[PDB]
Parts: sequence; C-alpha cells; structure tokens
Amino acid sequence: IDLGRVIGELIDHRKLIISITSVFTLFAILYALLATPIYETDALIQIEQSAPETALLQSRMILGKTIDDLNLQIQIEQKYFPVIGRGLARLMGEKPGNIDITRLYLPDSDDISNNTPSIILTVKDKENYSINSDGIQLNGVVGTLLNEKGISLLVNEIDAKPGDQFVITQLPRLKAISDLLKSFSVADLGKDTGMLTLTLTGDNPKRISHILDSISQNYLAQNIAVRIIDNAVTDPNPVRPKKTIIIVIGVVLGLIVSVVLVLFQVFLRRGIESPEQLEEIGINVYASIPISEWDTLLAVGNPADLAVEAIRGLRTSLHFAMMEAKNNVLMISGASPSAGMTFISSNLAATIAITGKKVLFIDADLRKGYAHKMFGHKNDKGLSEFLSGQAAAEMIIDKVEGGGFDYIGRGQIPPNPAELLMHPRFEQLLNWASQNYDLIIIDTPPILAVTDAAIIGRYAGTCLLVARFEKNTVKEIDVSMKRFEQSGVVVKGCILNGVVKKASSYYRYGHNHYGYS
Amino acid sequence: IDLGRVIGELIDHRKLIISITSVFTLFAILYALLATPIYETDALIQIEQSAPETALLQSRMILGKTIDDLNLQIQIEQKYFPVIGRGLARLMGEKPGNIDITRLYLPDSDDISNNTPSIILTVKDKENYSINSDGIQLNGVVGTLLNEKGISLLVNEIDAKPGDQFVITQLPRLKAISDLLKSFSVADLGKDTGMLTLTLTGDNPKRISHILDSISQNYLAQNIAVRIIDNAVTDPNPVRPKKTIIIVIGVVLGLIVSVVLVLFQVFLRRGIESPEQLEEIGINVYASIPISEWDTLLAVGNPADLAVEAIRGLRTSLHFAMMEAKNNVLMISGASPSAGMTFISSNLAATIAITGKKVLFIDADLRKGYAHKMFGHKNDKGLSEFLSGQAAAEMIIDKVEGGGFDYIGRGQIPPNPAELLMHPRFEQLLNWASQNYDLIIIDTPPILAVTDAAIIGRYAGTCLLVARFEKNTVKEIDVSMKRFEQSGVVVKGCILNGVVKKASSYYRYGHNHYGYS
Amino acid sequence: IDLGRVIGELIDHRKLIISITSVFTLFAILYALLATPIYETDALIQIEQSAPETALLQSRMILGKTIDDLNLQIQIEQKYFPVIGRGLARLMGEKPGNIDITRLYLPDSDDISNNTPSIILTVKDKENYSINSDGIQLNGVVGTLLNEKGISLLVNEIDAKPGDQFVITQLPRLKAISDLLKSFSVADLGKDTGMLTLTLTGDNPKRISHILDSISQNYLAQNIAVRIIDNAVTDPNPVRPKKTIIIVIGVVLGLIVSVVLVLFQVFLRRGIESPEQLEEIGINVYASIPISEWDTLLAVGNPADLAVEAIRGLRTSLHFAMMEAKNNVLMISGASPSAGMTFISSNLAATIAITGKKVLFIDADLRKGYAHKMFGHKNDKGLSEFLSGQAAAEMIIDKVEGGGFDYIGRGQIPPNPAELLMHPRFEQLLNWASQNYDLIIIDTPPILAVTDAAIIGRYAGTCLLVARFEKNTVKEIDVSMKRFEQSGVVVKGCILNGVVKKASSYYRYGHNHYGYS
Ligand SMILES: Nc1ncnc2c1ncn2[C@@H]1O[C@H](COP(=O)(O)OP(=O)(O)O)[C@@H](O)[C@H]1O
Ligand SMILES: Nc1ncnc2c1ncn2[C@@H]1O[C@H](COP(=O)(O)OP(=O)(O)O)[C@@H](O)[C@H]1O
Ligand SMILES: Nc1ncnc2c1ncn2[C@@H]1O[C@H](COP(=O)(O)OP(=O)(O)O)[C@@H](O)[C@H]1O
Ligand SMILES: [Mg+2]
Ligand SMILES: [Mg+2]
Ligand SMILES: [Mg+2]
Repeated sequence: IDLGRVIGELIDHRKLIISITSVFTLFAILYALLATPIYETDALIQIEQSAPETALLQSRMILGKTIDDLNLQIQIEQKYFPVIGRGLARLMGEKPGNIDITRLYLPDSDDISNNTPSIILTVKDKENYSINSDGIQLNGVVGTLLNEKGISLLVNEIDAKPGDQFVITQLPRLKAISDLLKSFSVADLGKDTGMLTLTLTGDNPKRISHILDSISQNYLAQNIAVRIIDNAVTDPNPVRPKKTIIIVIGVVLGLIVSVVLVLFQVFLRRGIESPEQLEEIGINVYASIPISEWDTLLAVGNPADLAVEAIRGLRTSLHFAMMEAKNNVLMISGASPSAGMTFISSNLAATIAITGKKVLFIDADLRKGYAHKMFGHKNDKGLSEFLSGQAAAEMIIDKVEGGGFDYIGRGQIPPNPAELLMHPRFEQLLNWASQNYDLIIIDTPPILAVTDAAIIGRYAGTCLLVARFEKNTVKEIDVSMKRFEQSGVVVKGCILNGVVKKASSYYRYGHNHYGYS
Repeated sequence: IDLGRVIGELIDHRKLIISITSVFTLFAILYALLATPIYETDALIQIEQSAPETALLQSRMILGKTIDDLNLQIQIEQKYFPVIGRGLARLMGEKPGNIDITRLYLPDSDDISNNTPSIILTVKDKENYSINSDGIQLNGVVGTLLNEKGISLLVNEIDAKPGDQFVITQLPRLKAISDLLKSFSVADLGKDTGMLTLTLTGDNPKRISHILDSISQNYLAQNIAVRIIDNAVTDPNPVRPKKTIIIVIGVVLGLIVSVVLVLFQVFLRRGIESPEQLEEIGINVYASIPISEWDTLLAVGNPADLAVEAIRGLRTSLHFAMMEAKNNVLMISGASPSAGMTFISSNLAATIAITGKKVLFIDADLRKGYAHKMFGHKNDKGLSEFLSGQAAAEMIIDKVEGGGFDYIGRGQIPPNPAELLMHPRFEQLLNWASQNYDLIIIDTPPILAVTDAAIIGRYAGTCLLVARFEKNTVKEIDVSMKRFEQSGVVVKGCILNGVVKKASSYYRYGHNHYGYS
Repeated sequence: IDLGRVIGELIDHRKLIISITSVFTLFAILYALLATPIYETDALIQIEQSAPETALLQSRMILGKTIDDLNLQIQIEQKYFPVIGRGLARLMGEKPGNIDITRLYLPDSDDISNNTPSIILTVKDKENYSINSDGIQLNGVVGTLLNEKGISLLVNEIDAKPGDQFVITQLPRLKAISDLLKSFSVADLGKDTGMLTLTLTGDNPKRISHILDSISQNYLAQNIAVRIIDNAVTDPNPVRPKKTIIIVIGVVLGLIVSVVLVLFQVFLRRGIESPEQLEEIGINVYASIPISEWDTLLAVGNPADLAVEAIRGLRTSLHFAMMEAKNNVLMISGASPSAGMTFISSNLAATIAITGKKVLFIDADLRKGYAHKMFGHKNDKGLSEFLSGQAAAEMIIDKVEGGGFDYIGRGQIPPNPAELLMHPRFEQLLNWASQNYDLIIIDTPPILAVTDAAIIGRYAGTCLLVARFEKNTVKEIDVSMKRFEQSGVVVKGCILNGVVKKASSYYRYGHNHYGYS
C-alpha cells in the first residue's frame, strides 16, 4: 500500500464516507440543538479554615432546611410526550409555562417501587384546572384549596396557555436533598483563604439563584448562632450542552467510523481487479469487457456501445488466436454462473456475423439456457430433442431476427443433460456444421458447477473462459483451468467481464480504457 | 494468518461463540437479578484529631453496647430452602416477613463445633406459632412468654403469612460484634477536620439506620462522660450488586473464553482443508465430492445431487486418465476406514453404467463389506466362495436392481482373506472379466489397516485413493501412497471426499463449488 | 529521492509556492494592519496576604460599584458597516469620534433573545442629533433631556463630524461586570509581598486608565471601612496585535502549506517523465518531440521549429529502422486520444516530402479525423466512400497545398468503421499505392479506445506508438503494445511527444535537448 493506493480507495468509497459522516453530524447537531440548556449560578462566601465549612454546607441539615424553606419536594414538569418535544418547543420560540404550588399532599400510595406519587394537571383557563391521578378526574380553582379523595393541593398563579399538562410529583425529602447535593458544589479558590465559591447548576435560571441565596442565608443564620460578599446571580449563557465540541466529536467519530469500514472492506476484498492478476499466473486475457449500462442483443440494440467495442477487440484477437486450430468450433465457458458467458457468446456471434461470415450459435446449456428467449424462438425441436434421437439436424436450426446468424436452442430440459452430451450425435452434429458454417460458437454451463463444459470441450478447437470482474477470484479461475486441462481440454485464455473504472485501479495500473466518438 | 483467515475462523465457529457468550450472559444476569440487595446508611459526626476517635468508635466497648441495646445477638432469617428462593420471592413481589423478638434463651448446647444454637419457627396465624429445635415440637402465643424444655422465647408482632418459617439463631456476642465491625466503617473526609463519616451496610434499610443511630448516640453519651450533625438515613438505591458491571464482565468473559477455545481448536486442527494441500506434495486430486445430506445408492435415489454431479466430474476425469492403461480394471482404496471408498466406488459404477457401458463392481473387502446389503443380494457364492475353490465364476455374478451393472459380493467372511486374495484364481477372474466387461471397479479395504489393497493392486491398471476431508492428513495420504508404491503399485491420484464449505476456506482459496439448476 | 530531486521539484513548482506564500503573507499583513489595537494600563497596590484581596478585588461588589460609578452599562460604538471599515479609517488618519452620555433608559424590550436593547444615533451637527431605534425617527438636542416614546436619553459634548452614526447599547449590569472582569487581572509580583499589580486592557487608552483608577479608589475606600503607590497610566504602545509574530506565522504557514501541496502532487504524479522509463521495459523510443508554442502544418508554417527538428531526427531514425521491412507502409497509432498521432504523422509526412520523396498520407481515422480540414479539402469521396464501394482509388487522392505529398481523407463518418476497414478493398488500395509511392503513412485512432488500429496494422510493415509526455503511463503503453502484439501486429517502437524541460528531470537524467541557430 502507498499514497496512491490509499487516495484511490478513499475516492472510490467517497459516497459511503460522506453518507456516514453526514449521518453522524446530523445526529450530533440534533442532540446539540434539542438538549436542554443547563445554567450555572455562583456566590462568594468569606470565612474569618473552610475545610469543615465545606462539609457543613453540603450537609443534610442545611440542605433540608433549604428544601423545607423553598418547597423543593414538589416537582413540576411540563408534559411533552416525546423525548424531543421540549427541545422543539424551545426552538419554536414557545415560552415554557409554570405554575406556583405551595401545598401538596398526595395519598402516599407508597407501594413496593413507586415511592414518588405523581398526578397530571391540565390547564383549562387562567383560573380553573383539571386533575387526574389514575383516571380519577377532579376540578379545582386557583385560590380555594382542594381536599377531596385524600388529595390536598393548592395552585396559585397559573401562567400558561389552556391545554397544557404538568406532571406533579411529590418526591421524598431525601430524594430532594440528594438532587440538590448532586447539583451543588463548594470550592475554596485559594486553598488557604476564607473565600468560598458556591456553585449550583440547573435548568431554571431564576430558581437556581433563589435556591443558592436560600442556602447561603441558611448557612449564615446557622453560623451566627461568615460574610456574604456576592449574592447568587445566574450566568445567562448555559454551561451545557457544549455545542461546538459536540459537533466536532460527531464529525471526528463519523470520519473514524468511515475509515475503519473502508479499511475492513479493502482488506476483505478478494475478487479480480485487473487482467494483470490473471496474467501473473500465466493466463492470457484476450479482452476486458466493461459494464454496459444501456431480452435483446446489445450488439444489435446499441452497436456503438463501449462493451460492443470491447467485443470487437475480442473478435480481432480471436481472428488471430483461432488460426492453426483443429477446427472452427469455439467454446465459451466459465467458472461460476452469471459471469457473462451467454452475453459474451451471443454478442460475439453478432459482431462476427455483421462482417459477412456464417455463424452458428449452439446453446448447449441444457439446464438453464435462455438463448431462445433472447433471440425469438420456436421452442420445439432443440438440442435436447436432437440428442435424444427424436429430431433431425435440419429442424433444430433457426434464424436470429436482428442477428444474421443461425442458432440452436436447448429445447426442453432433459433429466440427463450430461449423459445426453456424451452421445455420438453431438459430435456428428458438430462435424456436419463445421462443413456448412464458418464459425460455431457453443455456450456451456460453468465448470465448477457441472461437467457439461468439459464433455463438450473435447470437440472444440478453441476454448475460452469468462471471468467476472469483482466476483470471481484468481484461484477460482486457476482451479477452473486446471479442471479443464485435467479432462483433456486445453483452455486458450480468459476474458474479463463487467469491468468498471476505479481510482485505486488507476493509481495501481492505469486507465486502460477510453471513449472515442 | 491474516484478517481474512481470522474473520473466516470466527464466522465458522459462530454457533459455538454465540452459545458460550449467551450462557455466560445468562448466568451473569441470573446472578445480578437474584443476588440480595445491600443498602448503605451514613451519618456525620463533628469533633472539636479523630484518629483516636476512629479506633474508639470501632472498639468492642461501643459495638457491644450497641449489640446489648438492640438485641443484635438474636438472628432471624426467613426460611427459603434453595439458594435462589429468596431472590425469586423478591422478584415475584412478595414482601419479606419479619418477627419481633425481645427475649431468647436457648439451652446452649455448646458442642465442639455448633457454637450457635438455632431453632425453626413456623407461623400458624397472626397470634400463635410453632417451634421445633431438633424435632421437639412446641406451641407458643404472642404475648405470654414460653419457659419449656430449657428454652425461653418471647415473640411479638408476627407480620407474615401463615406457613412461613424462620431460622432463629442465638450467635455469640463476639460474633455479633465481629459482624457489626465488618459492616461498619469510619472515615475523616478531610484528613484534618473534625468531621467523621460513619457508614454501615446491610440488607435491611431500616435496621441499618437504627443500628447506626444507636452507635452514634452511644459514642456521644460515652464521650460526654462531639456533635451529631446528620442522623443516619438509608440510601434507597442498593450499593450492591452492581448489575451493569456484572453483566459487562459476564459478556467480556464469555467472549474471551469463546476466542481462546476457537484459537485452541484452530491450532490443534490437523486434517486436510483443500486439494491444494495434497497437490503441494505432488498428488493429483481428481475430484472433490461434497457431503450429501440427502442402504440405497445415491446415484439412483437422487441422481441430481451435488455429490453425484461431483462424481460425474470424476467420471469425466477418469475417461481421460484411464486411457493408455494396461487394462480396464480400476481399484479404489484409501488410507483409513470410513473414508468413502465404497460410497465412491458404487456411485461411480452407477454413473458410468447409465452411459450405456457394461460395468462390473467387485467387493474385494472380504472383512467388512456390505455392498450386497446395499444392492440387494443372494448372499451365497461370493468372492470368498470363488477364491476358496467351492464356486464358479458364473454363479458369483449378480445384477443390481436400480443400477445397470453387475456386482460380485464378498460372500462369507473367511479366516484368511489376505491369503485368499493371493490365489491365482483372482487373476484368472480378473482376466476373464476384462474380456466381458467395459470396466471393472474393485472395492478394497484401507491400506494403513491391512495389505489386501496392495495385493489386489498388482492386477489393477489404475488405482485411486480416497481421502476424507477433515479426518485424514496429508502425511497420512503420503504414507499410504508410498506404502502402495513400495509394493509395486502405482497410485494414479487422489479423491477428496466429504467436502463442506467454510468461510476460512473461502478467504484462503475460494469457493470452488457452485449449484446450477 | 535526494537533494537534486527535492531541489528540482521545488524549482518546478516555484510559481505555486510563491503564489501561496504571497497570499498567506498578504492576509497576515492585512489582519495585522486592520486589527484594532489593544492598550494596557497598570497600577500598584501595597498591602500591609493579598490572596483574599485578589478575590475581593475581582468580586462583583467592587466591579459593580465601578460600573455604577462610571456608567459602563451604556455602550457606544461608532458605526462602520464592514468588518474592515474601522481599521481602514484608523489607517487613513481619521480620529475616532465619541459622545458623552450620562442618562440612558431604553424601553427594555426584553424579548427571548435580544436582552440588550440598542439604538442608532446619527450626528447632524455640533448641537442636534437624530435617533432611530426600529425606524422610529426622533430628533434631540445636546443639553435638554429627551423623554419620548418610552426612551430617556441625555447626550453631552458631541465631538464628531456630521453624518457619523453610533450604536448605543444598554447591556445588562451582569454583562458589564463580566466584560470588566474579563479585561481585568490581578497579580502579586512577589508571591509574598503586599504589592499588587492591577492590570486592565482595552481599546480606549484614557477610558481604561479611568476605570482602573475607579477600581483602585473603590477598593481603598471599602477597605478603610491598603496604599495606592502608582495610579494607573496607560502604556502608549498597544499590546495586541503582535504584528511581527503575526507576519512570521503567516510566512511559515504559507511555506508549510506550499511544501505539503508540492509533496502531494509529486507523490500522486504517475505519467511518463523520460524515455528511460519506457526503455526500462524494453520499448525503443525513437524520438522525443518538444512542445511547439508557435489548422496549419507546423512543418510548413515554421520549418525551423524545435519540434520540426525533433521530427527530422525521427525521420533519420526511420530511414534506418524501416529497412528490411516487408513493405513501405508506416502506421502511427497510440494509447489514448489527443496524444499527438495526427500531429506527428502529418508533420513527418511533410518532412519526408521535402526531401524529394513521394509520400501518401492516409487518414484512416474514420471517426474523428480532421486531416482534410488541416490540409484544405474536397470533402467528397474519401476513404469511407472508397471502402463502401461507391468510389474509385483515383478520385479519393488529393494534393496538400503547402505540403508536397498526397493525402486521402476519411470521407463521411460511417456507422461501421471497424467493419469497413476489414474489407479487402483496403488491402487492395494499400497494394496499389505501394507501387506508386515511396512511403505511405496511415493515421489511426487509439488502440485502448477502438480496434481499428489493430485491424489496419496487419498490412503495415512498420508500426510506431505515440506516447504523451505527462498524460500517458508506462503501464498504459505496455498494455497498448501487448494488445497490438496479441492481434498479430509487431510494434517497432515508441515516440514520446509533448516534452517540456524540468529541473527535476535535469537533476535525475539531464538536459537531452538543445537549441542551435
Ligand atoms: N458486461 C455486461 N454488461 C451488462 N450486462 C451484462 C454484462 N455481462 C453480463 N451481463 C448481463 O447480466 C446477466 C447475467 O449474465 P449471463 O451471461 O446471462 O450469465 P451466464 O454467464 O452464467 O450464462 C445477464 O442478463 C447479462 O445480460
Ligand atoms: N460425501 C458423502 N456424503 C454422504 N455420505 C457419505 C459420503 N461419503 C461416505 N458417506 C457415507 O458415510 C458411511 C461411511 O462411508 P463408507 O464408504 O461406507 O466407508 P469405507 O470407505 O471405509 O468403505 C457410509 O454410510 C457412506 O454412505
Ligand atoms: N508537441 C506538440 N506541440 C504542439 N502541439 C501539439 C503537439 N502534439 C500535439 N499537438 C496539438 O494538440 C492537439 C491534439 O493532438 P492530435 O494529434 O490532434 O490528437 P490525436 O493524436 O489523438 O489524433 C492538436 O491540435 C495538436 O496540433
Ligand atoms: Mg449461460
Ligand atoms: Mg468399504
Ligand atoms: Mg488523430
């Protein structure tokens, strides 16, 4: 590997890299724009030590005095059904509603798990409201207290629009103190001075300042039975979330994920990349057919296609490689199915037929052949019917419409194709056709699947394999050629099919293909 | 080894990896859901030092004062017979019962080992209960004290359902103090301040808070003859077990166990993996027969099987490898038993017989041959009977029903098979059959077990070995071929049998097999 | 790589390096000359400790006392519409205007985001002024206070020219204190002494000194209910921006950017650099044609060109390489389009024609040939018309005007050029022309694009490829030559075209070209 290789691999997978990075950045931006802002307030306390004073400030005594003073055991949250409703409501510019409660006494279910009883309050107007705990609907009025169904509730100054819902929870005193202690910190700022820097974070900028003022005043009143230099004020800029660092982390995470995925794909790739890989082993590659992006013959629908140009190059190579051959029969086979054998055989027959030569195309794939469908057919009396003795050599030959060559179809699918192909009638047909045609092209099944290609290849002067660009492997093609040669069939060379242009291929070998029109 | 190799090995053993990891995670989840939760309580003590105060708090004086005050030498546990009954009862939502005892005096057996006398109390109703120490049944009533059989017991406020059992133990005072000291810790929290952070853990959230309050009050009363800032309250969230870390440890442990097992299997694997291993040594592999998942011939029951397709490929290879041979006799042997010699020989005979050729199948395994069973037989007058002189060459030949070839069975098992096979009658039979049949296939025992294959191979023009996919070894096959060649028998090649597709094999060599139907 | 290579690469890309470095230095100089200068003032405070005194100086108490004393919650900035207007106005020598405000009360919109109400004040003369907040125009007079539209404003001593605009912002008290605290620092200077070094930075040298004096006096008056040794004076030399370090950083950044870009281009370069690269593979390079910077023939317009001299060298090489050839037909082809095939063929024909020989130039590029345009033409009856049977060999040959050789044009573009070139009429034409001309030069399309060159090359005794200097690749040329040789065409050698002189090429190989006139 080198700089050219890595740059080419990054250019090839650019769509994957961009998509993954964009998804990660979109998630990061959504989180940074929908997360609830958290504000911070601070105060300054002067001590005439401070090491016992920190633990006395963070003690349940002071914190619970604050909880009782400010009624922090009553928890009120506006109801947004999804996990993004609050964020989108804040983004839409809707101000958050709030209600003032000074008295709340729930029936204290106190079951095994739900230690915090909760109700839902729905606002009907500026004055009245509705309450439902477990489906039990009640109606209340601001001002007058409610004592019904074992529930005591006092709501004042509803500041919201009608239809809003609020979840009212009565959490235990220790839970409230634990929350306050989790959001409250004390420092010394000099490690020796009497200055104490109290800090408190929360999602309500006014409430956190009120809470910190209450804490400071309670501590002062306790200690005088300590000077407050700065009363608590809230920094208007939220301390969390940190949007820029969140987005940067998202970008970097997306980039590293994309890079590792690309590396895994590159290292797990095993297919053929260029004809040079085949020619290292000693396999002559006679053509490289590109992918045609255009049941019709390509060489007839679009004679000016790049794939048909590559097939004409293959025809020119064959006109020289097929001389000094024992006969005029050419067999095209391959390693794996759907490698391009029928495509290449049919289009090669078309391109050789337009040059004024008589061509016969035999579809000796007695299992899954569709040449009759691709050419327009009379399905009766095919190769199977001829081989099984129930047809003559003259009634099986047809004419391609937009072609210019004859063809023989597979007929009906037999139960014994490999035993049919061993009959001497096949060699009789080939010997008869070699005297009436200038070229016979035989299409065969793969060799790594069945043995029909190796049975047929005995009567074929020239045999070529078709290798798929990314699917097949060099070892696979070597295995196919050695299995052919083990049965007495000499494979002339190979044909790489379905080639596409890649930047890594350019930085390793080169272009090796152009357009000229 | 490389990335492709390791990924293939992980993919192959994925069932083992998943099973082991799932078992480990299931055990971890069961432990984390059935373990008893352990709560924690804490208090704050202010000292006007604290280094002698820690050791005075953790002293037997204070701890035993607490034990005597709270009657902690009476141990009560609800009876759950299994080691998971308590956990499953807690999961099922059953509240744990408890009883209040203020007086307990067991007869104090005080034997060599059982220093803690214990009894079992069974609840009958809200008022009465039953007591049995060593089978001695007694009945008691809440309120009135019991003084019978040297046992004094006072039970108040039974809060449980009838049928519950409780193990009541009177552990010694030092044992109670040791337990309390094990569950009790003191810290300074400033290393210089007068603040002390007392901590106590246990499985009863109310009891641990009561115990810590008693400890604090006893220490205060002792010291005044120290300020208590925070009385003990229990954190409702248990501190143990830590479910998430337990589950993560379980997952990681399962993964590492699976990986090490996979590595051991990979490094201890010795069998053949591909025909390339055999061809490195110079052994021509003529076929690779896959495992057929479908006493019948495969080539007759399922002629369209993948194994029968591979056997047809072998037939095509043999039609070319068996030319220029001294005669038309083919001997199939192998290295080890149950390698596939009879399977391959019989199916090869069937596939060569369907092509209109006359085939004779001789079962020259005079020890454990079952070809007659597989073909349908007249067990009389087999090869043994012919060789021992008590039969003619015409009465030993039979007909396969769904075959199309003749066969000769082994007859009765002789006591001297290797000495029977050395008789000139065997060569006479082969010479006679070579004039009446187009092909003779001889099935033989292994060569690493007996010498019959090497005796027979003298009269066979072509000899092929059958190697099992994972069982046999390259060295084993080389030993077999050299033992054959040492006795004057030239082995043409090999046949790999029982091949299966593996991801490691793909990432090392390739597919090398396909389906086409 | 070595010193010669790196020096040559730096010399080649000197224009890029200089341009990038100059752009970076220009940006750095513009920033350092347009950034607003920031001045610094300092004072000395003596303490009779100082560790609590630092935090008491930097406290909201003292800072807010200063804010209230100096009315620092009224923010006034002169209006410059661009982000460089202030800098360019300072550079132009314009003194910055200022206004004195002692009373400002905006209606306090206090919306969701814009917590700082702001207005714009436009100066009409030394006395009057205009005010517009959101389009509401008001007129005021220095002296008399304004109480209109809920806005209270008092402006004194307007010192500016008419037409100036000022943005007047009433930022909140905490924001003002935060700004002052951000620009204010305290140190001890001895870590033990009572000396305190107060510092304050800002863009107004007089205002920052006044602010620091107010801070010092407020702290003194608070502490006496501390000695001021040095009252605050402003250092006239701004502390920021640091112009020299900014410019040096710009220079170094430009240099490193240029170097990394040059390294990337060098490592991603893949084209041919010298004939030695081709001759390593075994390809005889017969010429190297330089770029001609001078629809006309070069060999006729400028016969004394360096490119025409290189073509005469090629002619001298050909007069020796074309002996012992089967005929007098020369085919010039190449790997990729726009490599120089038509240029080289036409100019070579001209240079061989001026030596008194009869030359025929055939334009066998039946797809995109423009030789008729380059020579002056009668477009009728070209090579296509001859090959398609509708013309004679005598009506297709024309005369080049400023040439001295005949030529055959492509005629009309046919739909089947490759099938036309396979007609025996082409060989008949070549055989006829080889008896009437001393040399035939055939121009062909590329070979990596189409197969026409490989069809034609059968009848050509000598074939040469044209390689482009930087565009084509050694692997590309090897692929072209092997594709030619695979179709039975023997390529004699290569011709490097479009060569330019480079310092890296000199320090690797040498000059290899000179001028002599
Ligand atoms: N270079 C190619 N460009 C476009 N289509 C192709 C190409 N090669 C094969 N195909 C098409 O993809 C399908 C599979 O190829 P096919 O030749 O039919 O399989 P097989 O070789 O096993 O007989 C076919 O529909 C074929 O037309
Ligand atoms: N590729 C295979 N697929 C399915 N079954 C097989 C295969 N090879 C062997 N067997 C079966 O496994 C058993 C053992 O093989 P066998 O040929 O009888 O042993 P041996 O070679 O020693 O005579 C047999 O029942 C056989 O049918
Ligand atoms: N060494 C060169 N100096 C100046 N111009 C050149 C040189 N080589 C090619 N060209 C000009 O650049 C253009 C492309 O070259 P051309 O020979 O026409 O392409 P092709 O080889 O594919 O037929 C032409 O206009 C040509 O005149
Ligand atoms: Mg096909
Ligand atoms: Mg057997
Ligand atoms: Mg051209």
